[PDB]
Amino acid sequence: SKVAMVTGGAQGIGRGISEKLAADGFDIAVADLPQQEEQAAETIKLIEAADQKAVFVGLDVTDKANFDSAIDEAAEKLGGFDVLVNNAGIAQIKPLLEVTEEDLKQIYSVNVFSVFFGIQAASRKFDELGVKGKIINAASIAAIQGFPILSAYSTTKFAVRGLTQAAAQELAPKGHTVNAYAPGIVGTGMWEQIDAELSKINGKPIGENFKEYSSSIALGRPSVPEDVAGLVSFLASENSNYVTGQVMLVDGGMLYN
Amino acid sequence: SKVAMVTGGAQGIGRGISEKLAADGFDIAVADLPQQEEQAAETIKLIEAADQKAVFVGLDVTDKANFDSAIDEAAEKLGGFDVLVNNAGIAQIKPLLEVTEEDLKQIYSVNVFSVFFGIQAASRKFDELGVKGKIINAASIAAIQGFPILSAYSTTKFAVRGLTQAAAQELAPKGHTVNAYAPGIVGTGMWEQIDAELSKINGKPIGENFKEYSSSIALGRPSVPEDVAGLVSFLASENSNYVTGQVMLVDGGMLYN
Amino acid sequence: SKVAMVTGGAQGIGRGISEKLAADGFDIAVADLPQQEEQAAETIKLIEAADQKAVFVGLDVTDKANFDSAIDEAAEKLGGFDVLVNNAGIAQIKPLLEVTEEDLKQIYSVNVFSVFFGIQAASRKFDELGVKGKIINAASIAAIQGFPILSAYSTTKFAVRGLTQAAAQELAPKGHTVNAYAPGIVGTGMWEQIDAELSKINGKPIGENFKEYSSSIALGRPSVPEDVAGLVSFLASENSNYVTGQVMLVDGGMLYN
Amino acid sequence: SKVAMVTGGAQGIGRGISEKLAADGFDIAVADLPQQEEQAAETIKLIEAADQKAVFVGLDVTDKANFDSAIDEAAEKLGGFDVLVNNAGIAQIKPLLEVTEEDLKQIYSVNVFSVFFGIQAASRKFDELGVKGKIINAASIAAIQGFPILSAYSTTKFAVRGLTQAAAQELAPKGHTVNAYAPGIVGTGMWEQIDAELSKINGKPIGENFKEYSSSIALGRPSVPEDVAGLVSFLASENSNYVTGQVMLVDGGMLYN
Ligand SMILES: NC(=O)c1ccc[n+]([C@@H]2O[C@H](COP(=O)([O-])OP(=O)(O)OC[C@H]3O[C@@H](n4cnc5c(N)ncnc54)[C@H](O)[C@@H]3O)[C@@H](O)[C@H]2O)c1
Ligand SMILES: NC(=O)c1ccc[n+]([C@@H]2O[C@H](COP(=O)([O-])OP(=O)(O)OC[C@H]3O[C@@H](n4cnc5c(N)ncnc54)[C@H](O)[C@@H]3O)[C@@H](O)[C@H]2O)c1
Ligand SMILES: NC(=O)c1ccc[n+]([C@@H]2O[C@H](COP(=O)([O-])OP(=O)(O)OC[C@H]3O[C@@H](n4cnc5c(N)ncnc54)[C@H](O)[C@@H]3O)[C@@H](O)[C@H]2O)c1
Ligand SMILES: NC(=O)c1ccc[n+]([C@@H]2O[C@H](COP(=O)([O-])OP(=O)(O)OC[C@H]3O[C@@H](n4cnc5c(N)ncnc54)[C@H](O)[C@@H]3O)[C@@H](O)[C@H]2O)c1
Ligand SMILES: [Mg+2]
Ligand SMILES: [Mg+2]
Repeated sequence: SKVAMVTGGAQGIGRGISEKLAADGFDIAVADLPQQEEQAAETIKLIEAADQKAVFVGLDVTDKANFDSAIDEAAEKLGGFDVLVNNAGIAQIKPLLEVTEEDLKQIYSVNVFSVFFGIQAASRKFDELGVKGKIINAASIAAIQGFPILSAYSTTKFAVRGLTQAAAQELAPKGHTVNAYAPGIVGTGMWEQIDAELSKINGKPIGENFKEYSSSIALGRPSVPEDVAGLVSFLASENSNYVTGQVMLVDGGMLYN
Repeated sequence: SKVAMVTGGAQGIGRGISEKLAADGFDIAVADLPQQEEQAAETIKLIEAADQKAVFVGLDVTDKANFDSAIDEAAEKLGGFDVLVNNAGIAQIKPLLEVTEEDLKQIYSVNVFSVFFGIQAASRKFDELGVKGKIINAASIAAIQGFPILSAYSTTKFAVRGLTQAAAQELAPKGHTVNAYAPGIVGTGMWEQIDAELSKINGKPIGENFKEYSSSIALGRPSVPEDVAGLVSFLASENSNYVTGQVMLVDGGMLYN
Repeated sequence: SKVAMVTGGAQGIGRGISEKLAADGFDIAVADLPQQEEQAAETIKLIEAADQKAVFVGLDVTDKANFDSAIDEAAEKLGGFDVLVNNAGIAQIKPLLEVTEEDLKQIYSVNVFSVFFGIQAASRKFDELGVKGKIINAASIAAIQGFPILSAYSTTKFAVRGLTQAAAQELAPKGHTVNAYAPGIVGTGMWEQIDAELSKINGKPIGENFKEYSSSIALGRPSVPEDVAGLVSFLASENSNYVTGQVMLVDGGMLYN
Repeated sequence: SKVAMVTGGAQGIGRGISEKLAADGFDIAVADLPQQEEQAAETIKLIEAADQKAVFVGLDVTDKANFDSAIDEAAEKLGGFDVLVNNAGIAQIKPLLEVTEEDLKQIYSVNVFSVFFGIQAASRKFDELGVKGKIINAASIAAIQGFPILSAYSTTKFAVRGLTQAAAQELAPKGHTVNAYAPGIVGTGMWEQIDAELSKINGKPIGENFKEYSSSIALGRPSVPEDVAGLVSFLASENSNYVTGQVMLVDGGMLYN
């Protein structure tokens, strides 16, 4: 089977992607923080229910060395490495005038620097194994339009968008492709947090902010990991071999770029 | 089963899309100009070889009435109608200052008005059958960045881009999605034509223009109908359900949007 | 004195642009439909009040020959021709499924073919006069994001967007630049018509659709011609000499591209 | 007289902007590294030659505390504060696979974090003075399309693009606007550096990389500070009052977005 690593695969969009890629015939390397291993258990169970090989790989994407060994371990255990999905990331909700250098340093490390490290490690591995790989990064609608109150987060996603473009161009001659998926409003822990932090600011009751930000989706429904998985499935398959440097929206109809 | 109509399916990108969707398990209605029914023989041959039902449908996409009946016929012959691919289209190569009103009327009818007609007929057929359909339009890199000497063509593709966004939002409540594919340099009959005409204009030898316009492709190789077929496969599949109003580039890396 | 022709200058944005460019030192050729001369009386008044020459020129931008004669007349009566603002245009409001071929031919003629003709005529005159000119087209937020119910209109603006790009690249070697302005919701006769047609569709009282569509403008206020004139002033000035092929948003904060 | 602070105004585009704004009627605060004071003496001369007041303010934009005191000092010395131009920035030239965390921390601090700091300090001063202000950020064509070998730098500019959008929406209620200028290839000390570094990488002789990258400019020639100052002049004037959250390209025709 082909091998793909999904960072942040312990839960949310990461888990959904892992389950889907497994159904597509990929053996999966579920990479996420070491403390998230128990949480990853379910993700692992889903991969194995799809009749594929799964292994958890402890990783803090903010650390290059850890990312390099994380990918070596994954390739070793699964006997290959063909796709890297840089899904791991965090969100920050805070008025622009309140953002601190501390906030910035932290979110750029987890959301941007990590992608540089994952791209570099994926590249080394691909070449080492003598194969053409696929790198898939998690952008967002916030990478296409900056969102108020989520300025720090938005800027890191824009950075990911720009990185996807530059990296795809530098790795293209080697035959590797780099694309990104941009989901809309996905009811995961990230939004329970966003909605919770928004509530503390505007006073709207819990869950209410989620509904308002969701009221604009053309298809009239908030998203679930499966929706995002569908696009990532394409980005990992052979059908996307001629697509590179793009950031594709899977937002049910929110932005049209 | 699932039924899809591919206009301009008698050759080039249209044929490849028909063959791809056939492999995906779609019964195909190859819609093209009556004059191309013979040229379309091979296409129907490629479809039946993938063990799917294929029927030719005489259609001049510029004629609304013909498009309405064309879809009625396809839905009656194949027993259903789930996907429409507005692929039929033409190219014009001419310096801006030389473009005539007749050039404009001609190209806008085939490249733009036709997509409106197709979108309307498809939407009505989806509703009659009680199906949530997928409409896929043929955009192009020229729909993202206007190209000199191909201004008329570029403008129609930009129109398709805008139409794709507008139609997606308008048809979302019925559950229908509208997306587009934007290929780069695809070595089909259309580019033989483009290279030939550009040759007469700038004087460069035959084939040289084709190479010239291809020297920017990150992946380092021009495109074939198969490359585009890959994206359309995703757009016609269930994996793209939460994607709408988007114009996705399959250009090997030329524009990044 | 520097000379600028403003098509559709009898009222709305065209009138605002005329008055502004006059204030900037331009003599203005107010080009509009013959029956609009009386209406243009105010535009001309506003222009002459800035110690500048103003002349009404009968022009139906949908006719190539008339555009040529109009620019010739403007150049001869004002003694030069430095800037052409392709502002004339119309709006159509109608569900996508109701859009007829007649509607399409009409709106594309007025909003798109007209711009080709305008660009061609302006380019000729510039060269004839041995000067480098500025062509400024009227785009719209609808050229950046298609709007439902105004699908035909949106597609024409996207076409204008593409035309601006293609033309800028094609005319650059001659030193001419082609840019466009993209206003948001401006209270003119065009929005009176849009609001009125929307009202017929959703039953909202007159003025409410305008208010609703304007409720999300970041700067918290609908637009007036003067706002747009601000950008066009830049685009007609020496300050924009190194800007070309761009579609610039002056929408108070609606779309960000 | 109105007051504007131009960071990195000791030379290059910053100097060009300071001179232009001075010419438009603004008193200028030239903010740059203390070591650049002597260098800035040239900028100060160009400003005073316009019969406008000028002062140098020692500022390392990466230091938030320093940025707050610099704006205080600026507003106090010039008796006002209406415009802030976040122009200070650096470039890095290095293959993606070689980018280090040290490079990233470095370039993001100077190119992105500083902008957050400037916006915050500007906003606070604007409100303190009870005025509506304009914030203008230095983006780049690299903020619109990521460039190979300039990945780190590109990603920072994309972040600035996102920041400009998010800040615009967040500060709009107060009446402040935030926009950005995106220069193309400007022959300043920065490109001297980029060319020199590119030279060591691809072996091309000195100066050839500058020409190579410039070859594609529609208007046929590289840019000078004044080309950029033209757009900034618009961005600092009342003509841009209804424009916000935009990143406008002044690249002579390289990217069209
Ligand atoms: N939820 C949404 O609506 C939405 C919209 C757009 C984009 N995204 C993006 O999709 C991705 C997944 O988001 P989600 O909703 O599933 O989030 P989530 O919080 O549910 O899951 C994120 C996972 O990332 C892991 N992680 C965090 N920091 C890490 C680090 N330093 N090293 C390794 N693993 C780390 C977490 O342990 C967690 O399992 C993110 O990049 C997010 O920005 C989400
Ligand atoms: N070839 C490329 O490099 C390229 C790049 C981008 C986009 N496209 C788009 O993809 C589509 C297919 O292009 P292609 O290369 O396969 O072209 P092609 O010339 O090989 O095929 C075009 C098909 O369109 C049919 N057709 C033309 N006018 C028609 C009409 N009025 N009614 C019905 N059928 C009609 C023709 O019979 C023909 O089979 C077009 O819309 C084109 O704009 C092509
Ligand atoms: N009103 C808005 O909110 C808005 C937003 C974006 C873009 N625009 C664009 O700005 C431009 C001006 O719009 P407006 O609000 O001032 O409209 P308007 O209806 O107030 O003015 C349009 C002018 O165009 C002239 N005109 C129409 N058809 C013509 C033809 N065939 N030949 C010559 N002149 C013709 C009319 O006589 C009229 O004076 C249009 O291109 C429009 O699409 C308007
Ligand atoms: N040169 C180009 O072609 C080009 C194209 C697009 C965008 N830009 C952008 O325009 C801006 C100006 O570039 P340039 O060509 O004038 O560069 P430059 O090197 O000529 O000038 C940059 C100035 O920034 C100052 N500076 C650097 N770090 C600083 C810090 N931490 N604190 C305070 N001041 C600091 C320097 O002292 C210097 O005077 C940058 O943001 C750059 O990214 C340049
Ligand atoms: Mg697929
Ligand atoms: Mg100006």
